[PDB]
Formats: sequence, C-alpha cells, structure tokens
Amino acid sequence: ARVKGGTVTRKRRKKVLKLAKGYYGSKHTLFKSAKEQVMNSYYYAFRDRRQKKRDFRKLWIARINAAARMNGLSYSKLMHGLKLAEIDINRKMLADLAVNDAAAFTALAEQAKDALSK
Amino acid sequence: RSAVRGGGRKPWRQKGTGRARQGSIRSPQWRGGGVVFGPTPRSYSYKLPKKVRRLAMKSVLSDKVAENNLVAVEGLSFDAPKTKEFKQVLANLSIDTKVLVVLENGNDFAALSARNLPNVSVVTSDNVSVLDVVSANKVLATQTALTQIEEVLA
RNA sequence: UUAAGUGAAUAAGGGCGCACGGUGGAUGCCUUGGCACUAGGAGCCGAUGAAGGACGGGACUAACACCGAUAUGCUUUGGGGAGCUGUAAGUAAGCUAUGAUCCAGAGAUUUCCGAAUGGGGGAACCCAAUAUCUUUUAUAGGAUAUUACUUUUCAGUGAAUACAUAGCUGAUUAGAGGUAGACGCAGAGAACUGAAACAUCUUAGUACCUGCAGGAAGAGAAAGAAAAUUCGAUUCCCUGAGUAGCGGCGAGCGAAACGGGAAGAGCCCAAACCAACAAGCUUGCUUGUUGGGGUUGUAGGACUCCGAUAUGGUAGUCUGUUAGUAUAGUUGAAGGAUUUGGAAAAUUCCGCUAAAGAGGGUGAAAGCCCCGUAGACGAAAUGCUGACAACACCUAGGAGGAUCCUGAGUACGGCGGAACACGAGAAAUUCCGUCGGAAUCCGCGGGGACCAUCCCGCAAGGCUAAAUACUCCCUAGUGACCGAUAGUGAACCAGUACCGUGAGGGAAAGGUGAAAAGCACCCCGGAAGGGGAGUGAAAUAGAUCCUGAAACCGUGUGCCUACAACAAGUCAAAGCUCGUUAAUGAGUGAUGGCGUGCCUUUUGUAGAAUGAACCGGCGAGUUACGAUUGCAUGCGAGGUUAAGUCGAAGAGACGGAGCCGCAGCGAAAGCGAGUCUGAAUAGGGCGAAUGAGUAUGUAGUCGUAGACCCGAAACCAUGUGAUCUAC
RNA sequence: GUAGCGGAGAAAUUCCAAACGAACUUGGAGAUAGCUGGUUCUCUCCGAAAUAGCUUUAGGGCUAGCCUCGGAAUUGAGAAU
RNA sequence: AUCCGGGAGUCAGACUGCGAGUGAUAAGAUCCGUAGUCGAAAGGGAAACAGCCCAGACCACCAGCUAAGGUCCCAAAAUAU
RNA sequence: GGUGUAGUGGUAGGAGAGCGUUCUAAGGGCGUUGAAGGUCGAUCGUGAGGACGGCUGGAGCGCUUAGAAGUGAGAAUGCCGGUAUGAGUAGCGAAAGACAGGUGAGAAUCCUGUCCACCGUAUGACUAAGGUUUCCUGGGGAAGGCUCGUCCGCCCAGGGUU
RNA sequence: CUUCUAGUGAGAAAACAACUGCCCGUACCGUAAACCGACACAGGUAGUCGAGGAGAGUAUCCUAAGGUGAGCGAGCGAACU
RNA sequence: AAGCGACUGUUUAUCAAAAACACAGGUCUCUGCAAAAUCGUAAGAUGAAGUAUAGGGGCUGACGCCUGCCCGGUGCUGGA
RNA sequence: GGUAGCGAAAUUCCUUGUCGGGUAAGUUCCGACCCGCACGAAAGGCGUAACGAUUUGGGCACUGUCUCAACGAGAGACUCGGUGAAAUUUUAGUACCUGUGAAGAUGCAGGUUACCCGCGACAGGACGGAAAGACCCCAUGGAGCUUUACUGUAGUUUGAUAUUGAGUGUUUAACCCUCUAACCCGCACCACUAAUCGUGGUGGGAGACAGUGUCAGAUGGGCAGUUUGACUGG
RNA sequence: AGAAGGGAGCUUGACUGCGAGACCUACAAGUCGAGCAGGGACGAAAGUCGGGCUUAGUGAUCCGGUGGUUCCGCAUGGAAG
Repeated sequence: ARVKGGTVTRKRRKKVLKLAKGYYGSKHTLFKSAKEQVMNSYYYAFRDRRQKKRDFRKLWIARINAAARMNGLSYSKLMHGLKLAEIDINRKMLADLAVNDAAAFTALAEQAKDALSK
Repeated sequence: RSAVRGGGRKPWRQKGTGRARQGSIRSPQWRGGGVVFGPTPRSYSYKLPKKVRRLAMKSVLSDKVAENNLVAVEGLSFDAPKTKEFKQVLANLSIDTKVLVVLENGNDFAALSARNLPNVSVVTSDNVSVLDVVSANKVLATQTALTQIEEVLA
C-alpha cells in the first residue's frame, strides 16, 4: 500500500512564505531564502521584547532630568528627595506630568526640596 | 536494486569529470531505479490457544442471550424455495435488523429462500464463527440447530 | 524693496503591496497496461523439412495485423440470423434472406532462407548431372522427380596375396537441429569475501562452461536398521537438534536411527539340468544355436519320489460397448409519474420481483433500461478420462538330503587421491588410478581400529506407479498489490529511435466533448494568427485541447525613493491610502536604537574551512527465522500442540510424536534434599529449606541474511576485436 | 595471418579502434571499505564523556567509570558543618 | 546512598587561578595534579572578543530594587562633598 | 475540584505523550441546489496543525472507533524535468565584386546581362572504393541552411539506369 | 593453347542463305556540402590524363581549354592583440 | 676549436629524435640431424625442403694500436 | 694487491685547485700540472679522416635583438541592422584606514570619505574559475617488479614397478653379456589410389632398451599465492 | 645491636588435606592469613617450624611426553582410545 506525498509539503511551505510578505526580492518569493529569514526574525522579536522595557525607561529618565533642572534640581537629588518623603510615582507618570502638567510637577519638586532640606 | 532490468557498468569514471560518483543507472536515488525495503509476500495469520477460542464462542453467544437478541423457532419448512414467504416469516416475528440465520443441516429450501435478502446471512450449525455472531444484530436459530450447537461446544 | 532665516512639490530608473495575463506541467480524479498468486489443462517441435526470418498477396497500399502464386483467402460439418468488404478515415466498385460477415471441429494450398542435406556461397543468391515431359524447323528456353554424411542389414564386384579380408557400387535403418533465461542427473570447476593480516580452513562443489534427458528425474525390493520383547523395498514432511560430533579445536561446519504422518507394489535373468540342430564326426562327448526349467537366507534350486494338470492376478493393446468431459451456443423475473438539470440512475410518491441484490454499460449514483447473473437445456466433428468385454501374458503341493548349482582378475590388501557432518585421525563404511590377489554352505559379509563369542543379512546381473520439484504457455478467477518520475525496459507501432567495428548498451512519449455537433459565412492579412457570426450546458472545453501549482517573463496602479555604507530584518514611529472572519483593524513608510546567513565537521567558525543557481517531483533502520527483557490475556504444579485429514486460499474440529517446567551435585561410575573434594562425621564449593511456570499477542535490543542509503582502486570466469596501430 | 595467464616490438613500459605496469563486453555482484557524505513531523521530563586497564593497538574495539527507565530492600547506610 | 534488571553515548578536548617536570624557570609550546568557565549557556561589563568579571532565559507588561561596571558629549546616571 | 510550597537553559543520548498522510472494517453522513484539487482572506489552538467564507473547478469525498503501513524532505560536488544569471555579450569557420534590368507580398543574398577579379601537375577531365536516390521535370516555404531567401544536396508529386 | 599416340568409334572438309546466344552491375557524387572526421568542419582519400611563353623541369610568375567569386552585412579609420 | 656516437637508418601516434636502439666487424658457448631452440595436453608444426664455411643463445660494436694480475668464493664442465 | 694508456674528466666533494692563452674585465672554453674524495682495458682502454635538424667556446658578415622608439597596410576590437552560446551562481541596497577575530575582513568596532544610472579601457582583491593535491602520512588498501623472504608448482632429471620374453657367464642376489617374437622407425619397395596424410604387406635397422601409466628423491623467481609490527614534538 | 648480624649441636616443616577473614583489582591473575585434622624436627619445658631481613629471579590456552588411578569404553568380554 503506497503513500504518494501529494499535498502536505505545499501547504507547509505556503504557510512559511505567507509570513515573509514585505521582504526584499527573493526573500519573499523563494522558500529557502524565506525560511532562513523568518527564523532570524523570530530570534530578533524575542530579543526585542526584553529590550523595549529598557528603552522607555531611559526615555522617561532623560525627560525627567530635563524638567527637574528647570526647578533647581537634578535627577538623582530629586529621586532621593521623593523617596525620603514616601512618594511612589512611576517614572512613567512623572514624565507624563513633566510634559502635560508643569504645575503638578512643581508641587512634587517642592515636596522633594523640603524633604531633603532636613 | 538487483531485480530491475538494467546495468552492471559504471556509467562514468570515478574522478575527473566534475561529477558525482555513481555506481549504476539503477540505484535507489536514480529515476527508474530499484526500491529499498518494499512489501514482500507475507503470511499474516496466527493462532491463539484453544481455551480462549472456546471462551470467545461461549461469551459471544451468551451476550446475544443476555439482551433478548436470540429468537428460537420450532421449524422453518418450505415446499418450494420462495423468497417472498421467507420475508413474510421474517416480519411474522418482527425482525427489522441485520440477522444471522443459523440452520441445521440439509434444510436446503430454507437456505435458498433466505439468500439474496440484503439484511440476512445464513450459516449452518457446524459452521458458526465468532465474526458471524458479532456482526449481526440478532440470531434466528431453530430448535434443532440449537441442540446441535450445544452438542459441539459442550 | 533690502538683509537674516526656514523650505514643499516635480522620478531617468528602482522597491513593497494588490489586480490581470504568459510560459511550464506539479496536484486531484481516471484506465486501456502491469505485479504476486490460486484452481484446472498441457509439459515438447523437427529430414513427411523445425524455431526464427526474407520477400510477396488489396481498386488506391508507406506501415501494422492476416494470408502464401489457390496469397485481405479455398472446401466440409455444426452454431447464429441481418447486415458486410480489418486498423481507417476517404471515395470507388460490389456481396447478402437461394442465409453474407462472424464463431467452433476436421481438411486443402504453403514461394525463398535456415539442421539445410545435388555442388558452391559474403543467409534469403549462384551453378549442375541423370531420366520423363514441353517451346522451336533447329540450337538456345520452360517443368517435374532423383542425387550429402555417418550407422545397420542384404546382394554384386572385388584384392597388395591363392583361398579372402581391407576397399567400391546399390538397396535398407536410424541420427543430426531448436528450446521454457524453469525444474533433474553427470563431467570439469574460480575469485573477491570471512577468519578483524594470512598459507590449513571458509566463500563452495557455489558461479560459469559441456553432455544426457523426462514430463517429472534420481533412488528403489536388505550382503539393511537394531540390541530384547525386535522390524521388514524406495521417496517426501514434522520432530530428534543447533544435540552427538568435526575443527590453525580458531572463524566456523553440523548428522542419523527410534517416535508421528502423505503414499504404498512388486518383479525378471545368469548357473546347474533336459531336449532339437550344426562343428569338433575320440563314432568320449568338448564348441555352439534355439526352446524348456529356475530365481533364494526359515537357505533356495537341480536331482529322485509321489500329488495336481487347477486356481489367483497385470505395471498389457491404439480391440469393441456404452458413461462422462474439453473445444461453439440456447433460454432466463420484476417501474411509472414528480422536482432540479443539457441530460437522471438523484429527490418525493405509489408499486412489483428474487433459487437471480456478483459485475460491467447507458448524457450524473439503476434489483426492476441493455449485457449479464441464479436455475434449466444443447454437439454434426475431433480429442481425453472411466467402466465392462474380448484378446494377450504370469502364477501349484508334500518328501528326500547321495551328488551338482547360486554372478573372479571379483571381494579384499599395500601405495596415492577423493566421498561420508567426520580436515589421517584410534578411522569402520562407499568410490576412482596403480600394483598384488580369495573361499564355496564344514561357506561368505556387517554390528565405527582389532580379536573371541552371540545376533542380523547373502555382494560382485536387470527393471518398476505413487506420495516430492518446476511454469514458456491455455482457460477461469483473486488481492487492507501499482495508477503514467509508479507498475514490466516497454499502457502509445519498444528491444523501437538512438549509440558502438563488434559482442553489447537503450530511451522519451496516456486524458477535447454526452455526442465531432471539429467553427458554414464575413472582415484584416502572402500565409500564420486574430476579430465577429455560429455549435455546444460550458470554447478562458478549439486539437500545444480535463484540472492548470511554483520558478521565470510582462502590463496597470495605492504608498516610498537621487548627501547615501545596508546578513536586508526586528523593536519605536509621523505622514499618506484604504475599510476586515469586527478587533486593542489593513497596506506603505521618512527618521532613531539593536543586529556578522543556513547546513556539515570541529578544542574552537561570520568564516578567507564544507555543500547547495533556482523551482517542482523522486530519494535512507525493513522483513523472515531464532534468542532475551518489559507490558497484556488464558490456564496453573502445570502449560501447549507440529506435520497432516475434512473445511470458502477463512475458524474450526481432530491429531500428544514432541517441547518447556516440576531437583540437584559430580569429569565419570553414580548418589539424591543433598552431593563433590577429603582418611575425616572436620572445613569449604554448589544446591534445598512455601519461594511458579507455560502458550500467544505487542513493543525495546541482539544474531544469520546486502540488514539504514549512496561511493572505489581491484580480483575471477565465459565471450568480442588487427576496417586504427605493430610485425 | 598472429589475441589478453595472450600477441607484436631496429627496445620507448612501445602499440593492440581518440584510454594499456596488462584491451573491451557480460556475469559472480547489492564484491569489500575499522573511511567520507547523507538520514524527512511536534511538544513535555531528565541529561553525559573527551578517563583507567588490555589490545599487529594508537582517528577502531572490549570491560570498568560517568547518563536514563523499571523494580526490591533494612534503613536512618548519602552530603555538609 | 546501596542492590537486581532494560537502553545508551564517550575513549581528538580548550583556555584561565594555583604547584611541578621538559624548554632558555621562551611560546596562544608540551606533559601531569588541583578548581572553574567553555564544550552543551542566552543575558550585563571588558570598543569589537568560545574559555576573563557578574549572573543561569517556562511565558506576558510602556511597573519596582540591585550585581559587575559606571555618572562632561557620543550614551542612561554627580560638571558630587 | 481548592489552596500552599518547590520546579521548568541544553549537544550525544534515555523516557513519555501526541499531530498529519494512504488503505481496510463497522456505524452514522454529504454531493450537479456542485466532491476532490487550486487560489485569496484581517480566523482558532501550548506545538505539529484545525475550521469558516469568496473565486475557480466538474465527480467523487469526509467523520467516529479499531486495524495495517512503499507514512512526513532543505542539503548526499544526489537523479529526472522546467526555467534563470553571465547578455542582447563572445562567435557567425582562410578568399572580389559592382551596376542595370526581371520575378515577387517582400530582394546585398534568386534569375538574365555587362565589365572586373581568383585557380590552371589543379580549384580542369576520367575513374576504383565508399555512400545509397543525393540524378531529371513541375510545384512549396513550417522546420534544416550559423544572416536573408521567391532559392537548395531541404519538403510534396511524377519520372529516369536497356 | 599446340602436338603424339592409346582409343568407345556410318561420313565429316566447305561454299552460300538465314536463324540462336543466359544471370549480375550500369542513375548521380567521387582532391568532396553526397566518402572517413558527431557539423554545408582550414584535416585524410588508390590509379590515368594533365596545354603556352621564358625555363633542365610536373620548379617559378603570368595565362589557354575548362572551372570559381567561397551562406552574414554597412560604417568608422581610438587604445590593445 | 673541443666532447659524444664510425657512417645511411630507427624511437616515446598526442610535452623527450638524442650521447638512446640497430648496424657491418670481434669473441665465448650450445648443436651429428627425429639437431639444439620455440609454439602446443597431444597430434602437428617452424627451424629447413637447411646439415658444423650450418643453425640457436650471451656480451662488445667501422677502422688503427692493444687488451695486465687473480680459480680463494659462486656458477659451469669433468671425476671417482 | 691496478700493468699500458688517459686524468679537476658527460667522472673532482673541498673548488672559481694552480699556472699559461684568449677579453678593458672570462666561476664557461682551450693548453698543461698531478695532491685520481670515487679512471682503467670487449657492462672494453686510448686515437681517429668522413658524417650529425646532436652538445659546447670563439671570430667575420648582417641586422629593430638592444640604446629607445616612430610611422604606415590589413583582420578583430568600436557604432548601426540580422542572428545568437559558455564556464559560474546561498541571498545581496557589495567604499577606505587602523584594529579585532580559526591568529591576512565589502559585510564585526572606532573613525574617515562618498548625489542617482551607464559606456570604453587595466588587472590589486573577491584566500577569483577550471581539476574531492599528483608533495607528505595513514587504510592491519591495491597493482606492477626483485630476490640466498615463506609456502607451492609447470618443466627438466634419477630410482622401483607394469607393459616384459628367452639363454650363458662372473662374482655376493646383483652384474656383463648374447638372442628374437613383443614395443619403436620423421628408412626403401608394393596395394587401397586422383596422395610426402593413413592403413595393410615385404625387406632393413633397433631391441626387452626406448616411449607410456602409478609411486618416490633431487632441482626449479620459469610461473603463482602471500607476509614484511608498534611507540614517535611528520 | 631484646638482633633479621656472628659461632657450635641435632635435623629435613624447602610437610600432606585445608582454610574464617582481609588487601589489590575492568577481567584473568597477584598478596597476607589466625585456626582445625594427619604425621613429625628441635627443646627439660613454654613453645617455634607449610624455605631464605622484606619487596625482582618469570609466560593463558591448544598440542605433546612421563608416573598414578575403586572413572568410561558404541551387541557382550577385552582391547584401541
């Protein structure tokens, strides 16, 4: 009882080629080229889910430094001041305030300045 | 490889030609070559020990009885082999499924009448197998044939 | 207006997404041909000219099928009943109800080559001799028979050498060659390989070559197997058993008899003696020819004595009588309407039939439309197999123990080789070469060197059915076998085209449609090709014709792109363009961070180490038989059958030979819950002390087999080459 | 005319059908290769070695050591202070 | 941990502390002993870097704290005292 | 079922559990109101993978439970087929032509003329091998001819050897 | 072919006339586009004939009888070969 | 002018034409004819329709002048 | 225990030996010398006219060989029309320097340079293409060759015995002989008969020898099958 | 140096059957051993003695030879083996 290899390989290969839409040239049209490229993209995406969380933290931190130097402080002294006062705002909300509500950011910077005035 | 009508000569040389070393026009990887490990003529049959044969026969008829799926009848007699009268008999006992008809002996008019009905199988009482009883929904056995089966299964 | 600043849009060409085409022939579905078997037949043809070929025969005839100057056919006996002159269209001439065509049995004709056979030869050609007959006035020309070689029988002639034997002429008798790439019995007879090298050994008396066969062959009727109490010709299967043995005691090789079965069957000569004839006429009875007698070990026969002169069988014939059988055929039940379609066998209603619901066809899927099927019937002729008839052959008891017979350069022995599972070994038994060489029933051979005793047989002569092996071929079927890169090398005009001096090697290539209805007519164009119009359910089904994938080549467009160093993506993200299996939507994307392919082999690879142009198809741990373990089921101090017989290629019962387990220790004699060593009751070794097995299924590993696939350089054995080159 | 265990050679290992330290074709034959290449779907649990000894042995193998799966067994036998 | 049983793979290692031999107290040399990493290990630091320093990735987050190493700009954090 | 605690890098290699292909049996189904196959989609599951919808297509095919295997492909300087790149690139195989006029859909290349040029112990004439119809006449232009072609040792039809 | 005998062995010499005489080949190429070289290929292929001037000549140059213009072209007038 | 080979000839078809091979001449040795030698299992053949001024085998290589010493070893021949 | 002859040689390591010649300058050439690593008399020694598509050194003549290049003719190349391949190829949007790294980078780090697309030319790199290194070692791989390597063998030789018989003598059974009938004849004549084959017949020669079978001892690279270890700074 | 060094007397324990338990070790091998039984040497005894102060002085299996034996012996009794 013989088993022809009819329509299984074409389905698997067309599933692979559909993931390669938008690539350059023979990297979206030939199966071997696309196979290798798709493997590399899997590697890159796993790597970059972890690197994302670092990039936004550096972005927030630099915006907060910029805002605080306008209120007579630097980033490190203002973070210490907020900790000595028991304030628990993220660096995300801090930067969001720094860009949207400058008066709220100044209220907070004054609390920090009074905390480390002791 | 060795049964395909083909070649014993080395097709090209072993080196120089910028090629791949090949040994015959009839190798498994050549188009038109011989098959590696195919089907061969084989047997497929074996035997189970004698007590479990007998245990399976008893068990399958006893299952038929434990659900009121065996139907006993005094006799099945016919002066001519007529299919129509057999179908009337079959409805006389309200039988509407696949049925094994177990007959006795040279009851040849009955077996002729019961052939050809597409729900009906006919077997004599010295020739019942395990596969005949499991496939049918009921058994229609005559009184004579029932004692004859009890005589051989003992 | 002048200065300073910021700055879009515009594509020669390219990218991404999408849409439509072209090329190409993957995929699906399908079969016209294959593969493995079962049951039955048949198992040879040939000098009365074979197997295989060449050349011919048609109204037109290149090819294939058929046939042979009587050429696409002739006669005859049966069957069948309306069309027919093959593929094969196309036309032209015809034939048939006074029975064509077609089908089965028996006949007739049958060029040329070939064993080829009157002589020759480079196969299908050439050249004769002798008789009879023909054309011609005649020679030249045409036809028919006969003419090889050997053997084996008989006449004539015949001689170195006289008698006659070689020889020669004539008449008679048989052979001769092919194959079924199979099966059998003989002669001669390798190597690579395994032994992890290699000589003995293995591969293996295998492959190859040569002879002889037959439908089967070979063996076959005890100079046998054994060991008390025996059995009776040969062959085949199960088991004994991987035992007893053989072996650089290594690799490895490896029985038989008993026990269970299939099938069964026995016969004929030589010799003594007795007659008829011929020669030696010893006129002794020595040589012989025909007929009779006689066939064995419990010894049998001759021979003498009486009984009987009947009765049991055959493996025999191209002799009769029927019975069947193979090869053609006959007959054979039961349905209409409705819906959707081009068309129903599909759907819905309401019926019928079955000893027939196996299968194939029909415009889609049919018990009831066609061919069939279950059942019933039939043969002029020829061939097979039974039965019963004739005819042919063969077959008798009891007693005696005076004498005669019972297979000679044989059995056997020395020397050299081989065959037996047995490699010279302590080497019986059976063969071949060489030399030596018995006895005669008061005898002769065997029981594994050899002797004695006991037991079983009677060599040196011939034949014989069945039970077992194989399938070129014919009939009827079958398959958890293939489905066009598969299955035969070959589904198709294949051992072909093609390649080679030759022996030899050897392919590719299936599919319109239900039906050719295969596109009349018009238009552009030399044509090819195309556009209308028509056929058709569909032509984007139009002959490169079912479906129509990818590489690869184009055309059109939404978004991006001419200051930019890019393993080509990934994460973050404005602008533009859309709007989906509706949800935290889709395409493109300026700009920013990060980032040296895939596989193999390596201590270690982006590797300047290795492989791949790309796309598609194909392409690698399988089976048989053994051994072991785990799981599972049935029985349990027990478990289980093998070959074989009946049965549907099956289930589904018989069959207890045999196998494992239930007790061990010891080299063995032997002893036994113990035994061996030992002077030992000592000590110690191995065992017991409730301590579970066996059959089958399934999976993991191993052994013997090519054993997961591919890859050498080489070795051996038949054959083909001096049309090139050397003498 | 001479043919492969062979022929022929004013001798070069020279020629024997474009290839001769031993022609070509078919068969033994699926020769052998401790070497080189290749060996096709998925997820879950565990997870080595590159050492010793002996080897006509040194890029091969065998026994032990080191991994994994199933069972049995008295324990308090393993480890770290 | 030990005992019985089924199935293996490995027998070319490399560098870095430390302590010895051969060498010239040369070698990214060679051969032993002892510990780690690599082999078979991704992630941060060391410009780039198998073997060094920190640390062992089941998966999701635009949340937080630290290690080695750092805080003028490239480039996150002190132009700290 | 809850809740706690602990774990979850991995080559050689051991162990477990599954996905998909073809065929067999039994059962329950679908199909010209359109099966398999092909193409597109923004859909589901932890993975191999599973659906549903459009277009194409024209006759067969799923699902459940068990069984059997020629059962899964990216690589072997693998085998067969089809198509690219190099690229409109190398080459187009010794040599003298020019013009007028014909034919024709179409002429550097075919026909006819005129002048020019080349061989001439040969590039002239005859013959033995070898080939095997290539020879003559009338038509043709799809392929062969290294361009072209109205032409030909090519293709079709007839004929020729005394 | 020519003689000489041996020899089965009517009688044939030569005039004219008129009659008879079988089989196979025969086309065409053949220093080549028709043969051997896979090709319409700068190679190879036995024999006979093979003219004039000047010359010993079949050498050499130009010509007679006869044959041929050779199956890709038109421009330009660089490097380099 | 010098080396090598007397000379004409032959050779690695397709990287070597030569100082290499051959050669006329020298010398040693075998062979009484069914010769020795060679092909072949043998039959049959060449040698040769030859007969020691002939035929086979080894070395040297026109021609000129010449060709020393050794018979312990090894082959060959003769011995008893 | 090397004679005649020759000798830094087609032979000489040291070595470009030393001396003379030839050149302005000579490790090559020619002449000589003898300290011949390692000439030497038929695997011949030393001369030698003629000859050589041989090898070497020097002169005259002639020159694009060179100083040192220039011009000109034709064919390809270049542009246009017709026709139309190949080896190669993981995908490519394919710069330089100094470093890093399987220790020599277009692609990795830090810098430096650079608008997009082609045409004619040159060969530095792509460890450029073509050929699974011919060099070296391994496989307990092959094959051809050698021999005083192992084990065999064809051929040649020597004995016993069969074919195979008869008589005398000489010695301790063996031996020397003589005979003729086997066996042999590649001698002559004769017949079958067209015959140098063959078979028969008669002479002659030779003779129990030879040839042939079985067994035995020698010899036997003529020919055959094989073996010829490992460790190792290759 | 309570000798294991050196003298003198008597002797053959340089014994037979063994062996609880350890050591070494992949295997095959290697090493030590108290104590029991038979029969002894030396010594008045107690006792010591299964070679030498200790650790090198050796070679599996197959095959063959010599001596012993209350073992087997292919119909039986022997023999060959």
